[PDB]
Amino acid sequence: SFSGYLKLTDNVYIKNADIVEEAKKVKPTVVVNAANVYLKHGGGVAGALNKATNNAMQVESDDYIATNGPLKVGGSCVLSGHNLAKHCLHVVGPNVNKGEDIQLLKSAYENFNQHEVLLAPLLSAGIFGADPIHSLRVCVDTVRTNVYLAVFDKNLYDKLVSSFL
Ligand SMILES: C[C@@H]1[C@@H](NC(=O)/C(=N/OC(C)(C)C(=O)O)c2csc(N)n2)C(=O)N1S(=O)(=O)O
Repeated sequence: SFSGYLKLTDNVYIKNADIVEEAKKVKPTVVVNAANVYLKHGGGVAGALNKATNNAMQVESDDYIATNGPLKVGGSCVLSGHNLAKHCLHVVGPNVNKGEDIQLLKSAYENFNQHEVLLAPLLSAGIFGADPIHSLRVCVDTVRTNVYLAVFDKNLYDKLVSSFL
């Protein structure tokens, strides 16, 4: 299903791509959302994935929170993938701009290990305020299942690749 990815390790793949467009095209078993603990999908990856579901992800998420309460930072829940995927794994990476502990990034990535294959963004990057080069390192040192990383920004993609150890 997936095409055009650079192989970084035995199990981590990366591509310069819009995760929304990739989800729509591939319809993978699991797409990862870069969520917050309230599953309020306002901006960033979450805002874009939600908009691609015509707000159906937000409606489902509102029901989830009403029933179960908020996630923990570093935690996850599995919901519908709607039109993008079979399932959406909503994962909460720490938001450095809210002062959340960057050490929880490894816990966040550990959620990915419950799924054999996933399409995902770099956790805690973008508006979550962490260094994406750090995030990718934590990814490669934590995830053991097959992860296809979609990086929207071409300059960031190039830097992630060119700096990868
Ligand atoms: C240059 C990238 C920029 N990334 C983005 O803004 C990028 N958003 O998010 C992430 C998740 C990082 C991505 O590119 O996958 C995006 C989505 S739609 C658009 N026009 N740009 C960001 O703060 N950096 S930095 O290299 O980590 O400074």
